[PDB]
Amino acid sequence: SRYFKVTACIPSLKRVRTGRELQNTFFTKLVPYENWFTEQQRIQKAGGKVLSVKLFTGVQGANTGV
Amino acid sequence: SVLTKAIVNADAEARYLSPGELDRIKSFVASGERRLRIAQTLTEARERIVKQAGDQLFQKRPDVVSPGGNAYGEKMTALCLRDLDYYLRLVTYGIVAGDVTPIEEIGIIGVKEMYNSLQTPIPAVAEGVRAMKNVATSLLSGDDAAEAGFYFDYLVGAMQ
Amino acid sequence: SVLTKAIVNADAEARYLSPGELDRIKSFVASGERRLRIAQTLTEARERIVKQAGDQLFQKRPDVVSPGGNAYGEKMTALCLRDLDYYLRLVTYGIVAGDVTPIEEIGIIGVKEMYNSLQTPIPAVAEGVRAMKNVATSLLSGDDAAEAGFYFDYLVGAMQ
Amino acid sequence: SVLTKAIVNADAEARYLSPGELDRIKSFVASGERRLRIAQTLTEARERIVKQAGDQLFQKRPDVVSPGGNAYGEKMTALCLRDLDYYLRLVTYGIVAGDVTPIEEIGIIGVKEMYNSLQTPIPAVAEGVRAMKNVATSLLSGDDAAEAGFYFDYLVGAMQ
Amino acid sequence: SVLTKAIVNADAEARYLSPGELDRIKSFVASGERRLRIAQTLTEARERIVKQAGDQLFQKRPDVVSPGGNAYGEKMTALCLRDLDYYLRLVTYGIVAGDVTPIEEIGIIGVKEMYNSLQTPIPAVAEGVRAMKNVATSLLSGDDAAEAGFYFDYLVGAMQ
Amino acid sequence: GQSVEVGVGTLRRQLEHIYRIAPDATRSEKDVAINAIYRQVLDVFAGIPPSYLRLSEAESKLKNNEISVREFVRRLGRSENYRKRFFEPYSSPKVVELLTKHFLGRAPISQQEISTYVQILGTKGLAAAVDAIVESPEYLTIFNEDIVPYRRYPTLPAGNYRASVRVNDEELISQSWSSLSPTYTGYQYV
Amino acid sequence: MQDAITAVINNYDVQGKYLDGAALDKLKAYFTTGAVRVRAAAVISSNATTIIKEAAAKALIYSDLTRPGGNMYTTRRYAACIRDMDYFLRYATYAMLAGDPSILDERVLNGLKETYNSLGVPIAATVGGIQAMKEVVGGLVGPDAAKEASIYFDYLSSGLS
Amino acid sequence: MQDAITAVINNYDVQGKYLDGAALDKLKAYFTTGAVRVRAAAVISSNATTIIKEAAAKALIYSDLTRPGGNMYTTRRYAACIRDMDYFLRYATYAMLAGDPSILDERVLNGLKETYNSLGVPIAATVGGIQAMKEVVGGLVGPDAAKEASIYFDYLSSGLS
Amino acid sequence: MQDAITAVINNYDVQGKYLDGAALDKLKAYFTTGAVRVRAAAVISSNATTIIKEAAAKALIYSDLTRPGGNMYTTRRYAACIRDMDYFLRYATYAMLAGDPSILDERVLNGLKETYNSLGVPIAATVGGIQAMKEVVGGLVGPDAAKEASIYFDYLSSGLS
Amino acid sequence: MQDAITAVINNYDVQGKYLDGAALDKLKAYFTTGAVRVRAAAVISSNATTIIKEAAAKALIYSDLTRPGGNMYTTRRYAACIRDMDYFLRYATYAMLAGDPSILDERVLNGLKETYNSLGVPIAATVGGIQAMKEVVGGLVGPDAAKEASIYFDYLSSGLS
Ligand SMILES: *[C@H](C)[C@H]1/C(=C/c2[nH]c(/C=C3N=C(/C=C4\NC(=O)C(CC)=C4C)C(C)=C\3CCC(=O)O)c(CCC(=O)O)c2C)NC(=O)[C@@H]1C
Ligand SMILES: *[C@H](C)[C@H]1/C(=C/c2[nH]c(/C=C3N=C(/C=C4\NC(=O)C(CC)=C4C)C(C)=C\3CCC(=O)O)c(CCC(=O)O)c2C)NC(=O)[C@@H]1C
Ligand SMILES: *[C@H](C)[C@H]1/C(=C/c2[nH]c(/C=C3N=C(/C=C4\NC(=O)C(CC)=C4C)C(C)=C\3CCC(=O)O)c(CCC(=O)O)c2C)NC(=O)[C@@H]1C
Ligand SMILES: *[C@H](C)[C@H]1/C(=C/c2[nH]c(/C=C3N=C(/C=C4\NC(=O)C(CC)=C4C)C(C)=C\3CCC(=O)O)c(CCC(=O)O)c2C)NC(=O)[C@@H]1C
Ligand SMILES: *[C@H](C)[C@H]1/C(=C/c2[nH]c(/C=C3N=C(/C=C4\NC(=O)C(CC)=C4C)C(C)=C\3CCC(=O)O)c(CCC(=O)O)c2C)NC(=O)[C@@H]1C
Ligand SMILES: *[C@H](C)[C@H]1/C(=C/c2[nH]c(/C=C3N=C(/C=C4\NC(=O)C(CC)=C4C)C(C)=C\3CCC(=O)O)c(CCC(=O)O)c2C)NC(=O)[C@@H]1C
Ligand SMILES: *[C@H](C)[C@H]1/C(=C/c2[nH]c(/C=C3N=C(/C=C4\NC(=O)C(CC)=C4C)C(C)=C\3CCC(=O)O)c(CCC(=O)O)c2C)NC(=O)[C@@H]1C
Ligand SMILES: *[C@H](C)[C@H]1/C(=C/c2[nH]c(/C=C3N=C(/C=C4\NC(=O)C(CC)=C4C)C(C)=C\3CCC(=O)O)c(CCC(=O)O)c2C)NC(=O)[C@@H]1C
Ligand SMILES: *[C@H](C)[C@H]1/C(=C/c2[nH]c(/C=C3N=C(/C=C4\NC(=O)C(CC)=C4C)C(C)=C\3CCC(=O)O)c(CCC(=O)O)c2C)NC(=O)[C@@H]1C
Repeated sequence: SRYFKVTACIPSLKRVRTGRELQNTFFTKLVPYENWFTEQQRIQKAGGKVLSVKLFTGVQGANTGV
Repeated sequence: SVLTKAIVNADAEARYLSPGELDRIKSFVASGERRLRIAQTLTEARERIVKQAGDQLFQKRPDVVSPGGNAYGEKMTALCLRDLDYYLRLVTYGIVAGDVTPIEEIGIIGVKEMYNSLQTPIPAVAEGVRAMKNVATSLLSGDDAAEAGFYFDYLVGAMQ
Repeated sequence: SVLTKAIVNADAEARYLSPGELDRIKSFVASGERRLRIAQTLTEARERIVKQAGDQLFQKRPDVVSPGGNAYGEKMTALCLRDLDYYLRLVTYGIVAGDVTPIEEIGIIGVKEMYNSLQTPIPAVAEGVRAMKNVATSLLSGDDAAEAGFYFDYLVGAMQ
Repeated sequence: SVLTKAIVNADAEARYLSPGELDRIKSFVASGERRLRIAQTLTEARERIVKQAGDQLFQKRPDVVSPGGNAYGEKMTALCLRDLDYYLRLVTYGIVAGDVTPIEEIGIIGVKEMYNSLQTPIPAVAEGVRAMKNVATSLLSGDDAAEAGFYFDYLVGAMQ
Repeated sequence: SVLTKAIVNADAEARYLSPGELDRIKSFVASGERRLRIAQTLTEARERIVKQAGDQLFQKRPDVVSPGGNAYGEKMTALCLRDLDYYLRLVTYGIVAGDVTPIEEIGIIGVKEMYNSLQTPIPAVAEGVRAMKNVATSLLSGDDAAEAGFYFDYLVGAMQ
Repeated sequence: GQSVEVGVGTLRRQLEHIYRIAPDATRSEKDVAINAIYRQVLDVFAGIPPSYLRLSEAESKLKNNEISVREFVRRLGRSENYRKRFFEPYSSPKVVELLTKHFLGRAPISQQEISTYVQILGTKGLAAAVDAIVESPEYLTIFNEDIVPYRRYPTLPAGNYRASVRVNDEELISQSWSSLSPTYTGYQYV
Repeated sequence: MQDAITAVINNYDVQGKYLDGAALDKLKAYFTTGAVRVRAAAVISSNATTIIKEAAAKALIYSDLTRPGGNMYTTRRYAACIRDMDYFLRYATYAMLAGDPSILDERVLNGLKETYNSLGVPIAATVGGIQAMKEVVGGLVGPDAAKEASIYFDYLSSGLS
Repeated sequence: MQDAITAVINNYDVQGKYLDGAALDKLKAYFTTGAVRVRAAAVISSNATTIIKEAAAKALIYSDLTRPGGNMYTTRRYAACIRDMDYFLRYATYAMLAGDPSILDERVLNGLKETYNSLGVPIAATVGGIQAMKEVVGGLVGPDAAKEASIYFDYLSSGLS
Repeated sequence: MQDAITAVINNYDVQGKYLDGAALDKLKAYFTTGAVRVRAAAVISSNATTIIKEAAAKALIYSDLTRPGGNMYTTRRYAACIRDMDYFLRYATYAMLAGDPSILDERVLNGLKETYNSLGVPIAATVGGIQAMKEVVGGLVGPDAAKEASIYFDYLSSGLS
Repeated sequence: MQDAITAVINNYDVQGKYLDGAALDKLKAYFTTGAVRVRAAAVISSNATTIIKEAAAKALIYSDLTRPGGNMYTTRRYAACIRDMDYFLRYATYAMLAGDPSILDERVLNGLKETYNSLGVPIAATVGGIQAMKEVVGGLVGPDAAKEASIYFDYLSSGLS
């Protein structure tokens, strides 16, 4: 399956949190292609900015094996 | 393909292929040569299968080729026949693969959404595929027809 | 069993059985009668298979039947042979099922933990299964032996 | 039912029903509709209550389902479950009646003698009823459960 | 207590107590007798500690005992002193326990919320505890005082 | 009179430990977190996974920091072992209940919540329902990516505190995952 | 779940007995039936939407249920009922392939009665719908397959009622 | 959970009383026992695997349970039973250090009976295993420690039964 | 939840009847009351902290409950009790705007008795606190608003008791 | 991932061409090779543990790596290295059955070089181990199978280096 490597930064505008949030704030992650759409939306809704997106696995414009 | 499916299940389990899984692979490789011939037959008869199925579909559904209907007009009728041709090509691919996965990726995922935007009726498309099956069955030998039927049935099931 | 595995995958996907999955079921039902005979053969030869394998194992591993070793003593030696018999019964079940799942639930999950508490050496157990395979192979016809071998190999793989 | 009780007391005294007695009758008739619902609930869950209680009883008393024991064997086990079902039916009748009298006439008089001829142990029967109570209580709402409990407790007391 | 804390960490890890953890327990049991004496000393001097600390607090914060202030009036001043007494009792409990957990459950969780409803200033409460510490330190021997100080400091840290 | 351990009590608090994987964290630190993930999702209350339960490839990615804890948790619901032990045996409504306990640490808040997840299970894969819960806002708020799930008995939805106690404290799994070799009732005594 | 083959195995395993000819005969019986079952399953999958439609037409629709104040009134409830119908069909198909009723008990049948009673869904009407589906299915599958298909449908019906 | 020290504290806290000499004496009693307990705990942890092995040998194995049709038949079930045995041992060790039975009630004892009854695990056999572990543990820990260890084992046994 | 407007709609929908004048009159009645309710809600929200403080002062504090061995003894318990008080106030305000008691039943009232009994929280004292809040609220909202506010407070009290 | 059969299909699909005889011939070629591959895979699975052992003995162990200050020093690192070896073997077996190198690229090869460089794992030694496994595998599988097996092993080696 196609996989996405995503780097994004998210700010906590609603509430101040005592516990360390640094992992949540800046998170380079591998996302399944199917999941990424929803994940991208979630980052946008948070007001976080997605710094970089790359397709880690799979071939672009492949009809099958996707 | 059968092989891809087996590998994927094994990888999820993080194990080497099970004996049972291996046996199914063995059966598939033996079947393959027969499968290739079945696919070849349909490819040769492709043009006629599409034509005959189209006519049957239009008789089955007068509405689709009517001024209201989506299929109506030369351009539109050609597109409807092109779609039938596409599905036939997919079915041939499926027979050689021994699995619906190749068919499924190209044709069955998002099909509802695509046709709804087009406003093409999904049931009519299914009828066309059924029609193609009947034509294809006649040209195929009985055992060959049964194999082909499964793939045809899957398509009909997928769009329903 | 083959069928159980297929159904379970379908239920997870919440879909009707795929054509490919259905085909594998068809192949399995055809194979079954042959499989039943293979299982029957091993059942009849069970007593001798266990005996021969035991002797081979004890030759291969003098230590297990030595004062230090777990197998040593009449009671213990009987238990070791009983274990070999258990694994043979599981293998027969597997052949009829066409899948390792029946074998796996009864014998391969938690096996390490059980034997570690007992202090029985796992590699020696594996050798015993290998020994049983060789005896079983000789009695079986070549094609039959290959089928049986897969199940035997799985057991050996599991206990490692 | 309750009203019968009131009438009987009046007849013994050879007097018309007291106002207080009449008031209690009025309260009972109002309560009846609620009581009917409670009974209905248990009736619907009857099959499961019996099954669950049976299992609990057999776990609590291995002996009853043992070669010596009365319950042992399919025929006998069925009869034991039938008995549990009978008692549940009686309890439902009791709840609607608002009195144990209906229960008492059918099930609690001569019960000792009947079971002694059968040789069934009376305490085990009591445990079965207790088991049924626990299952029934869980399905019932708390206040409903308390009402049902009284009838269940009476049965347990009677067979004791 | 020390022991509770150690057990809890072990359970989270799902392991038996580590040697290091065991050593800390050993140290604690040795320390306990000394700890008991420290606690006893403060208990005897309790009445005077509270009184002296109160006076110091009121000198430090004239406002609290002023018409605007929460502490003002005899009833209110008594309650403020009662609170100081409560915290002292908690500190003694802590010293014997060897951990702040006993203190923490009774006094430090929800403290902010409680005082905010009361409208008592949290910093003033902290000053009172600091004051109590100074009085307590004077009565205690230096080493004893250091032990007591830690618990007093925790309280001040918890509520600020 | 009442005591400190009377209502909620002391224990439930202090048996919850937020776990965050750190890249530079030493292996033993890291493993303890990994073990707890397995512990909550797959209900391994021994609290150390059996080797066959473990997913190595996913763990290797997690130790590398390629994948987040949230992603690793999604993979576990994706895995067969979950499907084997939890989805297959239980009924559709129950499966949902387990999902919420395994993921989100709480009993299903509402019948409506149950319905939505059931619908997903019926119309799409077990995987799809697992994805949904990890994707769901509540999960994100309570654990985001970095935090390993924990039992959390909520209380803000009405009745959930009661339900959550029931699902975490009482309903220890009562079914065998495997169908094979069913136990005979007797032989109680040894 | 369990299947016919595994059911035989499990019975032998509790006894500890090696597989015997009598057991083998039961397995052999299943193997012959297998081919028919596979064909039936494919038929049902292809015609599933229609089967549900026909069955609904026979029992559910044009009824008080669909009329206001009926359980299947409102789009949401209507959709739920047809979803349930699909479930029953899919599981029955699974059971037919398996040759064992256990899967129905493990997934569909367990807790359904209680759920329905709380919901206020009418069990008898649901049973009626299942019976209707059976009749439609019987036609499509053909006679040999129909007998096999019928038992699973009847099993569902008995469980619910 | 609770420990002996905290138990004393809690009793005083509900009274509102400051700690008194009588209370101190109870605490002092615990402190003397403490050193012994720590030594016992270390012994148990080191010999845990063997303790379980010996106890199983005494009660569980060579029995109908291990024979086909028995609860502990099949590797999976065998492994489960020894896992449960380990749990009991670990918790008993925790309780012994704590000097209080409460942790057993909060973690081990709560809902176990009901779980076992649904599973069909035999309670009496489990209790037998716990008693066997106690005997083995008693030997290793030595007499002074054994008395303390025994009470927690007995507490577990009583809870299950 | 349900509100007065929706309650009327739902009753008509089950009948399948189009909205009629009698129904319209009920809706109209609500609309007149609405303006008052909105004003009351704003008052309550602004004074919520004080309302709770006053009510606690009237009933909860300076009592055995707050004294050691009382349910509201310890900071944790004190904080819990005032949190519960806030809940009741917020929900009552919601109910007053809605004009329907149903939301109280759906969220607050359901399972509260059982929760409290397990916790050992005293219901009568809680009811006392609710009644105290009602009295304070009545003053702030003013007479016309008070009547409307009172019914929801009384509804909560009756449910708990 | 992709397999030989699907690769042919994919190439035709992008062209939009129906399957032709030339394409069929490639598929036919694969089908003949298939039987050999299945036999090879079974051999590898059974001897996997030994294959890894032999290969490690040839290259990894008795070396500076295993000695203190070496990348495979400490139990944790040793275990990691043999786990990686197993991965390579399993994936190569998958690739051999598939008849396509793509799976290796998609799962094993992608990002491995970068991971290893950050870790400080020595690539050349790893490559050496892969080559050693190939040699051992070649023996067991036999000559016809060996040629097919070798290409996938070489593919892994080239990717890493
Ligand atoms: C104060 C001297 C300066 C300042 C601080 C500031 N920080 C944020 C937001 C964040 N700060 C952090 C930092 C950390 N989180 C951690 O876990 C750690 C390690 C333990 C650190 C150091 C993070 C992650 C955030 C983002 C989300 C959050 O709230 O934690 C802000 C707010 C930025 C915004 O616009 O939201 C501010 C103001 N800024 C100054 O002006 C000071 C010089
Ligand atoms: C023989 C190849 C090796 C060997 C065997 C051995 N086993 C035991 C004891 C037991 N073995 C089992 C095994 C099983 N129970 C099951 O349910 C299954 C799967 C169906 C198996 C494999 C059990 C349960 C026991 C315990 C006794 C009992 O049956 O109740 C022993 C005796 C050891 C002891 O001290 O108990 C031995 C020797 N050991 C070797 O050395 C051989 C290589
Ligand atoms: C003194 C340093 C400050 C001060 C004290 C003060 N307290 C109250 C009222 C209360 N104090 C408590 C506190 C506790 N309850 C507990 O369980 C514990 C821990 C064991 C504590 C510390 C409580 C519950 C009350 C409420 C009344 C009651 O006890 O029933 C007051 C008066 C409250 C009021 O005016 O409304 C005061 C004055 N206030 C200050 O400003 C001092 C700095
Ligand atoms: C205050 C008037 C009285 C009081 C209350 C009290 N409650 C608790 C603990 C809980 N109370 C609740 C209640 C609710 N949960 C809900 O969802 C709702 C509806 C919106 C309510 C009202 C719950 C569930 C708890 C337990 C969970 C939690 O605390 O988060 C306590 C303390 C118990 C404890 O051990 O913490 C108290 C004191 N008790 C009194 O003394 C007053 C009369
Ligand atoms: C053995 C031949 C050589 C070796 C291996 C080695 N690897 C690591 C650590 C990791 N290796 C990987 C590789 C993979 N993870 C995957 O998912 C896959 C594809 C399926 C591969 C190939 C990863 C990700 C790690 C890092 C995280 C983890 O440990 O899982 C080490 C240990 C380094 C450490 O200190 O963590 C070692 C030793 N090194 C040798 O010495 C051999 C030459
Ligand atoms: C008219 C614009 C189009 C049309 C209508 C049509 N409907 C049916 C059958 C049903 N329609 C409903 C719909 C509802 N039930 C509800 O509760 C609601 C929301 C309030 C709706 C909209 C239902 C339940 C049925 C089932 C029959 C029944 O009354 O129980 C049909 C009959 C279809 C058949 O073959 O049976 C038709 C024709 N169809 C069109 O083509 C128009 C565009
Ligand atoms: C249709 C023939 C009848 C009908 C159906 C109906 N069902 C519900 C709600 C549920 N029904 C189920 C049943 C299942 N869900 C499953 O996943 C499975 C096993 C695969 C079954 C059998 C469940 C659990 C629910 C509740 C949650 C959900 O909706 O998914 C309704 C809705 C009732 C309501 O008021 O919510 C309906 C209408 N009812 C009829 O009228 C027909 C007779
Ligand atoms: C060994 C002496 C006896 C024995 C053990 C046994 N247990 C199971 C299965 C389970 N046991 C538990 C127990 C717990 N779960 C908990 O959460 C706790 C307390 C916190 C305990 C102690 C549970 C829940 C299960 C089910 C799932 C699981 O095993 O994780 C089995 C197997 C039953 C099965 O069918 O899987 C066995 C064998 N049984 C005996 O006969 C011995 C006397
Ligand atoms: C002695 C008690 C037993 C024994 C020893 C034995 N060991 C090996 C080989 C190795 N031992 C290690 C272990 C470690 N490497 C580490 O980094 C650490 C942690 C600091 C340990 C403990 C390793 C790496 C090896 C492999 C070879 C090497 O050292 O480079 C052997 C040879 C293995 C073989 O089978 O050829 C032996 C014999 N064997 C016994 O029977 C004793 C019980």
